[PDB]
Amino acid sequence: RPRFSFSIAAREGKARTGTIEMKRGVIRTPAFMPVGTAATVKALKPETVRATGADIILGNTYHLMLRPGAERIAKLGGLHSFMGWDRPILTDSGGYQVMSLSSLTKQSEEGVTFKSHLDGSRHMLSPERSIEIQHLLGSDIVMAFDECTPYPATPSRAASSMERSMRWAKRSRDAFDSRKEQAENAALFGIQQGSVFENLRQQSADALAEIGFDGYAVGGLAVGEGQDEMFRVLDFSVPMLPDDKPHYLMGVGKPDDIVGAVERGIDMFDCVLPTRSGRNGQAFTWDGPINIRNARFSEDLKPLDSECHCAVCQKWSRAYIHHLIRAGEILGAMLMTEHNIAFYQQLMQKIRDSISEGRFSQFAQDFRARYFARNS
RNA sequence: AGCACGGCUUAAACCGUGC
Ligand SMILES: [Zn+2]
Repeated sequence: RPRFSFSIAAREGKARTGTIEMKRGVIRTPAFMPVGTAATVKALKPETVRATGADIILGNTYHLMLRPGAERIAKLGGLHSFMGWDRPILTDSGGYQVMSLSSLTKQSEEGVTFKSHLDGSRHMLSPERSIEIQHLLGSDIVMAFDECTPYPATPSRAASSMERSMRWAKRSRDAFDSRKEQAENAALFGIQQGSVFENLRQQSADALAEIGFDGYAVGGLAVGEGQDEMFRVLDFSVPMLPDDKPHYLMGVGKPDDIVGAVERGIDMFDCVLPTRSGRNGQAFTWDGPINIRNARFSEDLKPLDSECHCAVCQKWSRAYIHHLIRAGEILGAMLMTEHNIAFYQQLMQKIRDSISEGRFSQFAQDFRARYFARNS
């Protein structure tokens, strides 16, 4: 019933576990949100995604805009209906495509005009349009339109991009409030930029706080500066942001990264790793990452992870999946990904449990320990 | 093709190293 209602229920240091209440469902936090870029979480049926424990999936604007197209999905009944996921969905503004598809992109002030990475055509993605697109889709959590600042970057672009991104953060807000159908049902998040310079991360925070958002996300990180630098930034960045609103670290997601970011104060995560690595052949277990393609697993009858409760681990051997993935079989990508996502969820679960038991810091250290041991 | 590995923080059921 409530549009957006963040409510922290426990804390331990800069970390905290809570719940986000939206019209489409409840979101347990800290939470990990699987990435279903083009209206699908690679190799997984919506129900399976839910089966693993995800309360919310993330969809991308840039891609959806091009295919199957904003207006078309809308004409079909909204993304949710289109793909078969009735729980909340968070759509990215496409600010990531501005820095990864930068190749075929031309920046300005009105927005970012780029060429279809497959079609070749031309599209002008503006703060206005991005928010319109996200409205058409029917996304529950709308992300402002930003520009993920590449790394490394001189204090020049570091500020240009940032400042321009804020100007855009305002245009989004306005756009988001222009339609009451969207302002009454969805939520809006703002993205903090400024690379690794704090005096800049400060400005961005303030600019964002002035405008007013339902949730604040730290972006521009995990863009290749190593865990070290990132944590170093999160150390002063997350604190600049409004404490009574959720904090969302975009793109980050690697067991140890997530665990650390939580200690730093993050509430939400979204990342390609689990779903991409599944497809490729890498599985995430309590004993570190393992590449199921290795010769060793050829006759290994144990499951990907003996602690995992996932449906895969309850029924298939390493050797079976070894065989499949290695042979190009699709069932492999299905089992791998289902495992990895279920895993990230179980991880998010355990973190939450610990935070509301005041034993998270203990959890974290026990985690890295066994995680880096790799006695699997 | 294949074998032994490695990376991935959606232009990746993909790429890269060695034989
Ligand atoms: Zn599993």
